[PDB]
Amino acid sequence: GTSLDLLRSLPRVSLANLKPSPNSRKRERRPRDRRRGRKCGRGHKGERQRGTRPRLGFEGGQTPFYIRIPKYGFNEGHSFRHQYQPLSLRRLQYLIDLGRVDPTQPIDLTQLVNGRGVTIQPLKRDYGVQLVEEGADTFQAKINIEVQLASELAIAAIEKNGGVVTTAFYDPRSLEILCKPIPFFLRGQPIPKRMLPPESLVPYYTDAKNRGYLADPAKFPEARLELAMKFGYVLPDITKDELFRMLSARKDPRQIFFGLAPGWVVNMADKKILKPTDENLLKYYSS
Amino acid sequence: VLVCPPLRSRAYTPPSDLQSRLESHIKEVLGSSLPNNWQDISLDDGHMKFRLLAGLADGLGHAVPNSRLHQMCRVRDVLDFYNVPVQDKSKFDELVASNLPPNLKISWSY
Amino acid sequence: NPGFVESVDEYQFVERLLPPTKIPEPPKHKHYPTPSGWQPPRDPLPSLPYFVRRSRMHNIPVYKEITHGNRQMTLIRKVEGDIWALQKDVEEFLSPLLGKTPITQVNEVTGTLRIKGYFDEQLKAWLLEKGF
Amino acid sequence: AFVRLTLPPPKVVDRWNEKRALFGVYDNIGILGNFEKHPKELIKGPVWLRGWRGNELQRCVRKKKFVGNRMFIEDLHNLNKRISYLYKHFNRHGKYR
Amino acid sequence: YRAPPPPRRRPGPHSPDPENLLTPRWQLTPRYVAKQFGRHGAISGVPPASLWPTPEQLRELEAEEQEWYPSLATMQESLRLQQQALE
Amino acid sequence: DPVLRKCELRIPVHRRPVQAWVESLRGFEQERIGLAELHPDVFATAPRLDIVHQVAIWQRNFRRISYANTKTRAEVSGGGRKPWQQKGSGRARHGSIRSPLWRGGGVAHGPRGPTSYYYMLPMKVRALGLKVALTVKLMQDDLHIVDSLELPTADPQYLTELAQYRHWGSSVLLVDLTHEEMPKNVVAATSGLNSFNLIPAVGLNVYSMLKHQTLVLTLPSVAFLEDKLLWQDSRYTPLYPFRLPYSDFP
Ligand SMILES: [Mg+2]
Ligand SMILES: [Mg+2]
Ligand SMILES: [Mg+2]
Ligand SMILES: [Mg+2]
Ligand SMILES: [Mg+2]
Ligand SMILES: [Mg+2]
Ligand SMILES: [Mg+2]
Repeated sequence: GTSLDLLRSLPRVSLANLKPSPNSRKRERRPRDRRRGRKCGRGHKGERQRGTRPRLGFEGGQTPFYIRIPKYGFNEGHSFRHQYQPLSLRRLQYLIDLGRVDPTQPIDLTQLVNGRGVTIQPLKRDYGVQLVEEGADTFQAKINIEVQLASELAIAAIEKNGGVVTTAFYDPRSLEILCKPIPFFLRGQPIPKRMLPPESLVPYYTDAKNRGYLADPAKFPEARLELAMKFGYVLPDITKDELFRMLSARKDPRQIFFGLAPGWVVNMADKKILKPTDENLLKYYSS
Repeated sequence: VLVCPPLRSRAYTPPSDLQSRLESHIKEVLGSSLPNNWQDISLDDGHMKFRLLAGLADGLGHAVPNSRLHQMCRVRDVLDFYNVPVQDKSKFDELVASNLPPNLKISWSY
Repeated sequence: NPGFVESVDEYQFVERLLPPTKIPEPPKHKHYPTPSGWQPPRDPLPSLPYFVRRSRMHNIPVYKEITHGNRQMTLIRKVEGDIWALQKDVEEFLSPLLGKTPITQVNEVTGTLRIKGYFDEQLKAWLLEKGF
Repeated sequence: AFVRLTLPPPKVVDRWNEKRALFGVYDNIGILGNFEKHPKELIKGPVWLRGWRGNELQRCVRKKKFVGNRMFIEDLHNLNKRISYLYKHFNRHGKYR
Repeated sequence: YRAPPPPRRRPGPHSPDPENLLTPRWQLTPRYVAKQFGRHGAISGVPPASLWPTPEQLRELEAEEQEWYPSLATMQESLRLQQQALE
Repeated sequence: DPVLRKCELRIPVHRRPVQAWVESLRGFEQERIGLAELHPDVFATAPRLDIVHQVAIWQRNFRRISYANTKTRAEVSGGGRKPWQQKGSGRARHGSIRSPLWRGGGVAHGPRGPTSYYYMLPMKVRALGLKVALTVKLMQDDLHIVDSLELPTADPQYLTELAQYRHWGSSVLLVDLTHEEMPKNVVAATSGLNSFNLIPAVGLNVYSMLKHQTLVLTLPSVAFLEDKLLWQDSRYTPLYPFRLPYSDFP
């Protein structure tokens, strides 16, 4: 270009000609001149000038401000609280629009992370992704999304457009493998079973209205219809829809990945899957 | 026994008959007898550009610099590029031959 | 008897788990703009001297920025061509709304244009019409 | 003061020796080599500070971690004292609190 | 000058000699053995049967699971009693 | 037969590819034998010399380790006993004959231990530096594109004479696709010549190009560099270290 044309005329670029970007660096002030020498910015003789003033929060000897306020349990149990990285429907639709999520295939935490739709940190107590009601109106997509937590209104958007929404619990060990599958296969260890939710979460994931994976299949129809009446839409017939098998697809409660059973081993180098023939191990894994 | 040819000069003066050479070269390259609006013809075709520019370089003795190769979109650009002269005389050489006043004397130590 | 049995039929389920290292090219849609709001660059390309390229995520490179906690600015980043023409066009576009010529900076080396205040929504649509 | 009464010998540097000519090659081994090796792996230096940087107190503790059990008695004693001096400086002294 | 050949990470499976006393201990644990299989598959040489837990190892995992992770029915049964007590 | 090369990847419609004169080292007068089309986003990026500065300094500092060291006042041998009483002698007060104020004492604030200057710039930043350096050589007519490095004879004299005939700079950097396949004739000639330094494709660096006046690139190496650098843009952020298996990455 025109700017590129100027470079042609100018002398050859070399190691001598190198220059830092304007104002990128600062002058480092040293103590050798009158303004910055002598007392060297430390004032007169005293404790702060000897370099030995007290610690932070020390207010001269009176009871400090931070120690004189009652202890309260704002942050108690913080390290064991459950975190769900929320997902809104604007982000979901936006991701589907740009081809970073495949709506035709079933959706799960692995395919959200693969398309960089969501960022998950298992080490920071993340237990999955919670769907959020923001963006329901703009949502006009039919997709089978699995998310650990769901909401009433978020369910309506998925169902109204003719989609399947399910909620499943992944324990801390299961979640790490789900977000990051490949390395687990590199470790060489067999795939583990997925533990059931602890007592606190048992009511939620067994509840029909929450679309829990362990919930009774028979009660789903009624729960969907009641929600359909509430939000003023007519239930679509998924069975008639051509992709009924895909939408209806649901992984086993003890499965981390749809198509892989617990106890198998994946050999990427040889492009093979190894399954144990031992009866004892099969008993344990089948459980 | 590869013998290096004598070094060539890097100064080029446009020939007066440059137009005759260019029009003849275009006719030879494509054999269309110089269709009207010949200058407007683009050099998008890779083979076309190579045959034209390379042929002119052999005869004229100057070749388009790689930096200026991309901007030779049309024949007119190629024609303009050859027209401008190229001088190897350093700015000092101009001073030496500038016929400076007698009180000014210059001696070259290099 | 071997302790393991190997089956290659099910290995396809692991190819599904492999993630991509590239941002997929957006899929063609019948009707634009998409429900989210995304609209692809217009065809044919604009004939203006300056071209504003899209980000690797296929979005218009207009960002709200802030410094010192109260200096609100909006910056165009992937500008190409003659940036000065873009400044003049933006100055005319934003002057009637504010009632004054906006204060702007042109970073020729970085190829960016900076505008005081937040005008992300207005500029995004304005750039959309031109087809950049 | 006093200054030399003769010029020191000329210092001649050969800028086209093998080490200088090939300086920098393979610095992009990772991005151009399918990220097989990180460029930090090409640094030649002490085991405890290959591909790492820190202040002296951190440097002192890091030297101990890697070769604390293979050090001489006097060197280890001096290192321990050097750590304790730095700890009280960086954690109890200085202009800012 | 011609530069030296580009630096390369050693390919193939890697097995240290257990005799050497300076060989890092973590490079000798059974966990490190499985890593070799995953990286290079069969060419590692790891007995594929060894990857799965051994019967004594299997009892270790099974014993722990019962202790800390109860069955679905037990969780539901206890929850009902707690509600009854609160009710 | 004009040797014509075109970009294998998709160029942006608005941008127009840059072009170069393919050359052959086989003959003295074989100046031009083919034409090439170089991807604009690699060989025509905006000219910015701060990035060249950023990478050039990086190629200097991260490797750096300094071994300068000075003993402190505690590590200096002796100096345990107090030289003399505070008062009664008419001399200043000292607590050790090894202090910073004493000849033979320990240095006050000197270099301590080995120091490291290790830092890495972002992946895109260093890749961008390579793109910038490539254009600078091209525009300044310092980059010559060659099909293959084959030479008629291994004699070093031929290579030096050829450079003067073709007006190349004194120092020439030669880049081949892979170290193993490089012709034997070039290997002998370049090794004997200090200024002509031969490196493989993967070893390209900004500092080398800045030190060397002209740069000779083989056609396959240009394609190799074009793919590597242009991958850096249009890519996601790594979920993993890249060396691990990826769906679409070699
Ligand atoms: Mg300082
Ligand atoms: Mg008191
Ligand atoms: Mg997070
Ligand atoms: Mg002492
Ligand atoms: Mg004493
Ligand atoms: Mg004392
Ligand atoms: Mg001393």
